[PDB]
Amino acid sequence: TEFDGPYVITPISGQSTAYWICDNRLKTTSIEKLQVNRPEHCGDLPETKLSSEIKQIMPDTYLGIKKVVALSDVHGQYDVLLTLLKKQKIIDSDGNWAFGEGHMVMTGDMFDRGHQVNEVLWFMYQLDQQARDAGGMVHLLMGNHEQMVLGGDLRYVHQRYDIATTLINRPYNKLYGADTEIGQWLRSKNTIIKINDVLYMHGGISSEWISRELTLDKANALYRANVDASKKSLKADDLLNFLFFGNGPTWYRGYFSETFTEAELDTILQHFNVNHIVVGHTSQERVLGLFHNKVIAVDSSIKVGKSGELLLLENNRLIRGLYDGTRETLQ
Ligand SMILES: [Zn+2]
Ligand SMILES: [Zn+2]
Repeated sequence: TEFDGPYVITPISGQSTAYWICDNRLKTTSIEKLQVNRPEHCGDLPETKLSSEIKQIMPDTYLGIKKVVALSDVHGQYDVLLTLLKKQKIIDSDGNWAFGEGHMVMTGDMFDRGHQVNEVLWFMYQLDQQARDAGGMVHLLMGNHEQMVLGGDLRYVHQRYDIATTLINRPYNKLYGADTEIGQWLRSKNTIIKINDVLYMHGGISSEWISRELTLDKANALYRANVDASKKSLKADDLLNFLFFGNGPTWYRGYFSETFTEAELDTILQHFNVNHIVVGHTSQERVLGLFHNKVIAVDSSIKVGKSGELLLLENNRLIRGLYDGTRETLQ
Protein backbone atom coordinates (compact mmCIF):
# COMPACT_ATOMS: atom_id res chain seq x y z
CA THR A 1 0.00 0.00 0.00
CA GLU A 2 0.95 3.64 -0.29
CA PHE A 3 1.85 6.46 2.08
CA ASP A 4 1.79 9.87 0.36
CA GLY A 5 1.24 13.59 1.09
CA PRO A 6 0.39 15.89 2.60
CA TYR A 7 -1.71 17.71 0.04
CA VAL A 8 -2.50 21.02 1.77
CA ILE A 9 -5.49 23.20 0.86
CA THR A 10 -4.91 26.87 1.85
CA PRO A 11 -7.99 29.11 1.50
CA ILE A 12 -7.96 32.84 1.10
CA SER A 13 -8.99 33.12 4.74
CA GLY A 14 -9.17 30.51 7.46
CA GLN A 15 -7.04 27.52 8.36
CA SER A 16 -5.55 25.19 5.88
CA THR A 17 -6.46 21.48 5.64
CA ALA A 18 -4.04 18.61 4.96
CA TYR A 19 -4.87 15.41 3.05
CA TRP A 20 -2.75 12.35 3.82
CA ILE A 21 -2.67 8.98 2.10
CA CYS A 22 -1.96 6.48 4.91
CA ASP A 23 -1.98 2.75 4.11
CA ASN A 24 -4.07 3.44 0.99
CA ARG A 25 -6.70 5.31 3.01
CA LEU A 26 -7.37 9.02 3.28
CA LYS A 27 -6.84 11.02 6.48
CA THR A 28 -7.66 14.70 6.70
CA THR A 29 -6.43 17.10 9.33
CA SER A 30 -7.16 20.74 10.18
CA ILE A 31 -3.90 22.71 10.40
CA GLU A 32 -3.32 24.51 13.75
CA LYS A 33 -1.26 27.67 13.52
CA LEU A 34 0.68 26.79 10.45
CA GLN A 35 1.98 23.49 11.73
CA VAL A 36 1.37 20.72 9.26
CA ASN A 37 1.16 17.68 11.55
CA ARG A 38 0.92 14.05 10.44
CA PRO A 39 -2.01 11.93 11.72
CA GLU A 40 -1.64 8.58 13.49
CA HIS A 41 -0.66 5.49 11.56
CA CYS A 42 0.74 7.42 8.62
CA GLY A 43 4.43 6.40 8.08
CA ASP A 44 6.76 9.37 8.38
CA LEU A 45 5.40 11.63 5.74
CA PRO A 46 6.84 15.13 5.99
CA GLU A 47 5.69 17.67 8.48
CA THR A 48 6.15 21.34 7.68
CA LYS A 49 5.50 24.71 9.09
CA LEU A 50 3.78 26.80 6.52
CA SER A 51 5.44 30.02 5.48
CA SER A 52 3.93 33.05 3.77
CA GLU A 53 7.26 34.66 2.89
CA ILE A 54 8.41 32.00 0.45
CA LYS A 55 5.24 32.34 -1.65
CA GLN A 56 6.14 36.01 -2.35
CA ILE A 57 7.37 36.71 -5.89
CA MET A 58 11.10 37.37 -5.97
CA PRO A 59 13.42 39.09 -8.42
CA ASP A 60 14.80 37.14 -11.37
CA THR A 61 18.18 38.99 -11.48
CA TYR A 62 20.84 39.02 -8.77
CA LEU A 63 24.19 40.82 -8.28
CA GLY A 64 27.16 40.06 -6.06
CA ILE A 65 26.26 36.55 -4.90
CA LYS A 66 29.44 34.95 -3.61
CA LYS A 67 28.49 31.29 -3.95
CA VAL A 68 25.92 29.38 -5.94
CA VAL A 69 25.00 25.72 -6.20
CA ALA A 70 22.91 24.38 -9.10
CA LEU A 71 21.20 21.05 -9.84
CA SER A 72 18.12 19.86 -11.71
CA ASP A 73 15.64 17.21 -12.82
CA VAL A 74 15.24 15.43 -9.48
CA HIS A 75 12.05 13.84 -10.95
CA GLY A 76 10.66 12.56 -7.65
CA GLN A 77 13.91 10.96 -6.40
CA TYR A 78 14.13 12.33 -2.88
CA ASP A 79 16.61 9.77 -1.51
CA VAL A 80 19.14 10.69 -4.23
CA LEU A 81 18.64 14.47 -3.77
CA LEU A 82 19.08 14.21 0.01
CA THR A 83 22.19 12.09 -0.25
CA LEU A 84 23.80 14.36 -2.80
CA LEU A 85 23.11 17.49 -0.75
CA LYS A 86 24.42 15.73 2.36
CA LYS A 87 27.58 14.51 0.62
CA GLN A 88 28.29 17.95 -0.76
CA LYS A 89 27.59 19.55 2.60
CA ILE A 90 24.86 21.83 1.31
CA ILE A 91 22.64 20.62 4.19
CA ASP A 92 23.43 19.15 7.62
CA SER A 93 22.68 15.46 8.31
CA ASP A 94 19.29 16.59 9.70
CA GLY A 95 18.48 17.83 6.24
CA ASN A 96 18.60 21.51 7.21
CA TRP A 97 20.09 24.25 5.03
CA ALA A 98 23.82 24.63 5.80
CA PHE A 99 24.85 26.77 2.85
CA GLY A 100 24.72 30.12 4.65
CA GLU A 101 24.23 33.16 2.38
CA GLY A 102 24.78 30.95 -0.67
CA HIS A 103 22.12 30.61 -3.36
CA MET A 104 20.80 27.32 -4.68
CA VAL A 105 19.30 27.15 -8.15
CA MET A 106 17.14 24.10 -8.80
CA THR A 107 16.54 24.44 -12.53
CA GLY A 108 13.18 22.63 -12.73
CA ASP A 109 11.58 19.17 -13.01
CA MET A 110 10.94 18.21 -9.45
CA PHE A 111 7.77 16.44 -10.60
CA ASP A 112 7.18 13.23 -12.58
CA ARG A 113 8.68 9.80 -13.19
CA GLY A 114 9.77 9.25 -9.55
CA HIS A 115 7.88 7.93 -6.55
CA GLN A 116 8.87 10.56 -3.89
CA VAL A 117 7.45 13.72 -5.47
CA ASN A 118 5.85 15.16 -2.28
CA GLU A 119 9.02 14.41 -0.25
CA VAL A 120 10.97 16.45 -2.82
CA LEU A 121 8.47 19.30 -2.85
CA TRP A 122 8.08 19.65 0.93
CA PHE A 123 11.87 19.31 1.35
CA MET A 124 12.43 22.14 -1.17
CA TYR A 125 9.71 24.27 0.49
CA GLN A 126 11.50 23.78 3.82
CA LEU A 127 14.87 24.60 2.32
CA ASP A 128 13.39 27.70 0.62
CA GLN A 129 12.36 29.05 4.02
CA GLN A 130 15.56 28.02 5.86
CA ALA A 131 17.77 29.61 3.22
CA ARG A 132 15.98 32.85 3.61
CA ASP A 133 16.38 32.67 7.40
CA ALA A 134 20.14 32.32 6.86
CA GLY A 135 20.42 35.20 4.41
CA GLY A 136 20.71 32.91 1.40
CA MET A 137 18.13 31.79 -1.16
CA VAL A 138 16.70 28.80 -2.97
CA HIS A 139 15.58 29.58 -6.52
CA LEU A 140 13.00 26.93 -7.47
CA LEU A 141 12.66 27.33 -11.21
CA MET A 142 9.81 25.96 -13.25
CA GLY A 143 10.75 23.14 -15.65
CA ASN A 144 8.63 21.57 -18.39
CA HIS A 145 7.21 18.97 -15.97
CA GLU A 146 6.07 21.67 -13.51
CA GLN A 147 4.26 23.28 -16.43
CA MET A 148 2.80 19.99 -17.60
CA VAL A 149 1.53 18.94 -14.18
CA LEU A 150 0.00 22.31 -13.29
CA GLY A 151 -1.58 22.52 -16.76
CA GLY A 152 -3.15 19.06 -16.81
CA ASP A 153 -0.68 17.13 -19.01
CA LEU A 154 -0.34 14.07 -16.80
CA ARG A 155 1.45 11.60 -19.07
CA TYR A 156 4.52 11.14 -16.88
CA VAL A 157 3.01 11.01 -13.38
CA HIS A 158 3.99 7.85 -11.46
CA GLN A 159 1.23 5.27 -11.08
CA ARG A 160 1.26 5.46 -7.28
CA TYR A 161 -0.38 8.92 -7.42
CA ASP A 162 -3.55 7.27 -8.68
CA ILE A 163 -4.32 6.54 -4.99
CA ALA A 164 -4.21 10.22 -4.00
CA THR A 165 -6.28 11.35 -7.00
CA THR A 166 -8.88 8.67 -6.36
CA LEU A 167 -9.18 9.17 -2.60
CA ILE A 168 -9.07 12.98 -2.69
CA ASN A 169 -11.22 12.97 -5.84
CA ARG A 170 -9.17 15.55 -7.73
CA PRO A 171 -7.20 15.02 -10.95
CA TYR A 172 -3.48 15.28 -10.32
CA ASN A 173 -3.19 18.83 -11.74
CA LYS A 174 -5.72 20.04 -9.19
CA LEU A 175 -3.85 18.30 -6.36
CA TYR A 176 -1.41 21.19 -7.11
CA GLY A 177 -4.10 23.70 -8.03
CA ALA A 178 -4.25 27.38 -7.16
CA ASP A 179 -6.12 26.66 -3.91
CA THR A 180 -3.28 24.40 -2.63
CA GLU A 181 -0.23 25.49 -0.62
CA ILE A 182 2.19 23.83 -2.99
CA GLY A 183 0.28 25.15 -6.03
CA GLN A 184 0.48 28.75 -4.69
CA TRP A 185 4.16 28.38 -3.88
CA LEU A 186 4.90 27.10 -7.37
CA ARG A 187 2.84 29.85 -8.97
CA SER A 188 5.10 32.45 -7.29
CA LYS A 189 8.26 31.05 -8.96
CA ASN A 190 10.47 32.26 -11.81
CA THR A 191 11.40 30.29 -14.91
CA ILE A 192 14.52 32.14 -16.07
CA ILE A 193 17.00 33.88 -13.77
CA LYS A 194 20.37 35.65 -13.90
CA ILE A 195 22.85 35.47 -11.00
CA ASN A 196 26.07 37.46 -11.48
CA ASP A 197 27.29 36.65 -15.02
CA VAL A 198 25.37 33.35 -15.28
CA LEU A 199 21.86 32.69 -16.80
CA TYR A 200 19.82 29.74 -15.44
CA MET A 201 16.77 27.97 -16.93
CA HIS A 202 15.45 24.49 -17.44
CA GLY A 203 15.90 23.85 -21.18
CA GLY A 204 17.82 26.68 -22.86
CA ILE A 205 17.41 29.96 -24.78
CA SER A 206 16.96 29.78 -28.57
CA SER A 207 17.72 32.60 -31.00
CA GLU A 208 13.93 33.05 -31.27
CA TRP A 209 13.98 34.76 -27.86
CA ILE A 210 16.03 37.58 -29.38
CA SER A 211 13.80 37.89 -32.40
CA ARG A 212 10.85 38.27 -30.06
CA GLU A 213 12.60 40.99 -28.03
CA LEU A 214 11.68 39.22 -24.81
CA THR A 215 12.94 40.11 -21.33
CA LEU A 216 13.42 37.97 -18.21
CA ASP A 217 10.77 39.93 -16.37
CA LYS A 218 8.22 39.75 -19.15
CA ALA A 219 8.68 36.03 -19.69
CA ASN A 220 8.60 35.14 -15.96
CA ALA A 221 5.43 37.18 -15.43
CA LEU A 222 3.71 35.53 -18.41
CA TYR A 223 4.77 32.07 -17.25
CA ARG A 224 3.17 32.78 -13.87
CA ALA A 225 -0.06 34.15 -15.32
CA ASN A 226 -0.56 31.42 -17.85
CA VAL A 227 0.77 28.17 -16.39
CA ASP A 228 -2.95 27.46 -15.77
CA ALA A 229 -4.13 28.22 -19.28
CA SER A 230 -5.40 25.56 -21.69
CA LYS A 231 -3.18 24.17 -24.42
CA LYS A 232 -5.47 25.66 -26.97
CA SER A 233 -5.14 29.12 -25.45
CA LEU A 234 -1.39 28.58 -25.11
CA LYS A 235 -1.34 27.43 -28.65
CA ALA A 236 -3.41 30.32 -29.71
CA ASP A 237 -1.03 33.01 -28.51
CA ASP A 238 2.06 33.39 -30.59
CA LEU A 239 4.29 34.36 -27.63
CA LEU A 240 2.80 31.94 -25.10
CA ASN A 241 3.17 29.35 -27.84
CA PHE A 242 6.86 30.12 -28.06
CA LEU A 243 7.32 30.18 -24.29
CA PHE A 244 5.46 26.98 -23.49
CA PHE A 245 6.38 24.67 -26.40
CA GLY A 246 9.40 23.02 -27.99
CA ASN A 247 11.65 25.94 -28.94
CA GLY A 248 11.05 27.78 -25.63
CA PRO A 249 13.02 28.17 -22.45
CA THR A 250 11.66 25.05 -20.73
CA TRP A 251 11.75 22.58 -23.65
CA TYR A 252 14.59 23.69 -25.94
CA ARG A 253 17.36 21.15 -26.31
CA GLY A 254 19.33 22.95 -28.97
CA TYR A 255 22.51 23.35 -26.89
CA PHE A 256 22.75 19.55 -26.91
CA SER A 257 22.45 19.19 -30.65
CA GLU A 258 25.63 18.05 -32.36
CA THR A 259 25.07 20.81 -34.94
CA PHE A 260 24.64 23.73 -32.56
CA THR A 261 27.62 26.14 -32.79
CA GLU A 262 29.66 28.18 -30.39
CA ALA A 263 29.06 31.15 -32.77
CA GLU A 264 25.33 31.01 -32.22
CA LEU A 265 25.87 30.41 -28.50
CA ASP A 266 28.02 33.54 -28.40
CA THR A 267 25.18 35.69 -29.68
CA ILE A 268 22.96 34.42 -26.86
CA LEU A 269 25.69 35.08 -24.25
CA GLN A 270 26.22 38.57 -25.66
CA HIS A 271 22.47 39.19 -25.67
CA PHE A 272 22.14 38.60 -21.97
CA ASN A 273 25.59 39.91 -21.09
CA VAL A 274 26.55 36.62 -19.44
CA ASN A 275 29.51 34.31 -19.57
CA HIS A 276 27.70 31.01 -18.90
CA ILE A 277 24.31 29.34 -19.25
CA VAL A 278 23.32 26.63 -16.83
CA VAL A 279 20.61 24.23 -18.03
CA GLY A 280 18.90 20.97 -16.98
CA HIS A 281 16.23 19.07 -18.98
CA THR A 282 18.55 17.02 -21.26
CA SER A 283 19.95 14.30 -19.07
CA GLN A 284 23.70 13.66 -18.82
CA GLU A 285 25.72 11.05 -16.95
CA ARG A 286 27.32 13.85 -14.86
CA VAL A 287 27.55 17.62 -14.51
CA LEU A 288 29.50 18.67 -17.58
CA GLY A 289 30.43 21.68 -19.63
CA LEU A 290 29.91 22.28 -23.35
CA PHE A 291 31.45 24.89 -25.64
CA HIS A 292 34.44 25.58 -23.47
CA ASN A 293 32.19 25.60 -20.41
CA LYS A 294 29.91 28.33 -21.85
CA VAL A 295 27.03 25.88 -21.23
CA ILE A 296 26.98 23.76 -18.08
CA ALA A 297 24.55 20.81 -18.11
CA VAL A 298 23.21 20.08 -14.62
CA ASP A 299 20.66 17.37 -15.38
CA SER A 300 22.89 14.53 -14.04
CA SER A 301 20.24 11.82 -14.38
CA ILE A 302 19.03 11.91 -10.79
CA LYS A 303 15.79 10.70 -12.41
CA VAL A 304 17.27 7.16 -12.80
CA GLY A 305 17.23 6.95 -9.00
CA LYS A 306 20.87 5.92 -8.32
CA SER A 307 23.03 9.07 -8.12
CA GLY A 308 23.45 12.67 -9.14
CA GLU A 309 25.84 15.63 -9.08
CA LEU A 310 25.79 19.40 -8.69
CA LEU A 311 27.58 22.49 -9.93
CA LEU A 312 29.25 24.91 -7.46
CA LEU A 313 30.11 28.48 -8.54
CA GLU A 314 32.48 30.02 -5.99
CA ASN A 315 35.82 31.89 -5.94
CA ASN A 316 35.53 32.39 -9.71
CA ARG A 317 35.67 28.63 -10.27
CA LEU A 318 33.22 26.22 -11.79
CA ILE A 319 33.23 22.99 -9.78
CA ARG A 320 31.65 19.62 -10.35
CA GLY A 321 30.29 18.17 -7.11
CA LEU A 322 30.18 14.34 -7.30
CA TYR A 323 27.69 12.02 -5.55
CA ASP A 324 30.49 10.63 -3.35
CA GLY A 325 31.31 14.08 -1.97
CA THR A 326 34.40 14.66 -4.07
CA ARG A 327 34.88 17.78 -6.23
CA GLU A 328 36.55 18.44 -9.57
CA THR A 329 37.22 21.82 -11.05
CA LEU A 330 35.61 22.39 -14.44
CA GLN A 331 37.05 25.91 -14.83
ZN1 LIG B 1 13.66 16.43 -16.64
ZN1 LIG C 1 12.69 18.82 -18.58
